Amino acid sequence: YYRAIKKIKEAAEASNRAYLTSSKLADMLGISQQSASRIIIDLEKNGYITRTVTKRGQILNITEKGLDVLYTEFADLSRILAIKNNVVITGTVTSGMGEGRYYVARKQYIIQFQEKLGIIPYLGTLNIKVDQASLPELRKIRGFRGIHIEGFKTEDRTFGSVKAFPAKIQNIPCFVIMPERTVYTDVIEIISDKYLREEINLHDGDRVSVEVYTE
Amino acid sequence: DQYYRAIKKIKEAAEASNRAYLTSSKLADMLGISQQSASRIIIDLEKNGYITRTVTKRGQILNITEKGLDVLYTEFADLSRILAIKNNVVITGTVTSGMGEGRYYVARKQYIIQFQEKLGIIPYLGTLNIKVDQASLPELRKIRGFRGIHIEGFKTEDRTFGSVKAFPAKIQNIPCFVIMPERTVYTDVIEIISDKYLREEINLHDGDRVSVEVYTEGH
DNA sequence: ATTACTAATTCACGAGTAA
DNA sequence: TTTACTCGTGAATTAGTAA
Ligand SMILES: Nc1ccn([C@@H]2O[C@H](COP(=O)(O)OP(=O)(O)OP(=O)(O)O)[C@@H](O)[C@H]2O)c(=O)n1
Ligand SMILES: Nc1ccn([C@@H]2O[C@H](COP(=O)(O)OP(=O)(O)OP(=O)(O)O)[C@@H](O)[C@H]2O)c(=O)n1
Ligand code: NA
Ligand code: NA
Repeated sequence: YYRAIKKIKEAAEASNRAYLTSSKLADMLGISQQSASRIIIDLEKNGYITRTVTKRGQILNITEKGLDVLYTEFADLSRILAIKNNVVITGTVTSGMGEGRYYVARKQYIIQFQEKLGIIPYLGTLNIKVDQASLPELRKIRGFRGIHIEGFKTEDRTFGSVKAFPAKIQNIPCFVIMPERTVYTDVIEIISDKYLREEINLHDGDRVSVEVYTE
Repeated sequence: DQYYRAIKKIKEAAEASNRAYLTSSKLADMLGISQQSASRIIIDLEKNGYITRTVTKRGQILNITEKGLDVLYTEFADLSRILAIKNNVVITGTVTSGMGEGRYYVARKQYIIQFQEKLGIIPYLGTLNIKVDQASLPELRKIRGFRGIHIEGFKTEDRTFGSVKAFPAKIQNIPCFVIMPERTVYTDVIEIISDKYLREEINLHDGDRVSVEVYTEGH
């Protein structure tokens, strides 16, 4: 489905919507009209686009899952060709229930954070709600593999594999952690051996910049 | 796209070396296909110039060619363009002298008119040759995947002159352009044009190492 | 115009196997 | 073990249409 999503995004230009016909997509791809029509139907069925289709053609909306196909390909090639592509994300500090402390305190995560990232972290995650204008940079980071943290099973629940990226928030070293199975939210989570709210005097609502190292 | 996927996987296995020791069934496992299909893909990649091989009863040594890498860098450049990810380039290399033929090519009226309209310059008649350092060859390949500024080719009673792509560039803070044929030629020599005579503008001697910044978007 | 169904066709895939 | 051939099968694609 990669080539068709690539061409729909190219047609969508700046935005993530394109007004197209199956014939236009077909000739963009070097395939028959009938195949392009089928490809559009399958992309919608599998959640890569949403669409409105009439006898006047189609409005195709690339979803976050559709875009992730392209950003994942870009990250694959960046990694395989050793092309540097670090990222800056800006967002705002938020608070929650204490979910991050529950996760980070798991013994099976802690051992891996030390073995793979070299830290014993503060038990928690600093949540950052990414600004709308930084969403393309969030999509780019989510494309990359980062440092693999193996998931595990306990008696109460199952914990998925996560990926870690070396990062800096106001020049404080830290790591962005996200599930390897991507879920499209605007919230990123940061761990560090420093308690970041104290280290850099953060409050809910403060805007911060996070540099993320994808290599 | 199946060739793209196979080239990508072979490069993934090869990493920086551009060489991967593989059996066809090992590549098949990597691609999720049959041993036979992978052996057929390997032969077709060879037939089409994407790899060269040493083949024995033990396995294969698969060498990705410049053309094979161009497939991957062209796909990278496509995504960089479509996703609007800024991916300019810094090249290092050494100044060389040639046979003095760049002067002839740049002086073709049909190019000159396009250099003036599209690049805003009447070039000095010649090209500054830079032999790119071995360490900068991956970045040279990155540049070649991008489209640059299209310069249309043309026909005379003599010969055909091929289309050219130009990239805005800077050499030691001097604005210039890198120009290369659109029908990609896998050479380690890049060619710079400018309205300035660069030998005098920045006292360039043969063998001098220089850094060239090449803009693959905008500019 | 279109979309997109069904049927024809083709050509890609992998089984079997020789060397 | 390999590489890599032939060839039967069917999944993928296109053509012919209907709406
Ligand atoms: N390296 C870290 C990790 C966490 N925190 C902060 O420490 C607290 C505890 O983290 P957590 O348990 O994750 O709390 P919340 O983020 O509020 O909860 P949630 O994950 O539910 O959003 C939070 O105030 C969080 O911002 C921090 O300052 N530095
Ligand atoms: N903007 C430019 C263009 C070219 N040159 C120099 O102008 C001379 C003539 O260029 P050219 O005819 O292209 O000669 P070579 O580069 O030596 O020959 P060739 O292109 O065949 O390799 C060369 O010394 C070249 O380095 C320069 O300094 N400034
Ligand atoms: Na948290
Ligand atoms: Na020259």
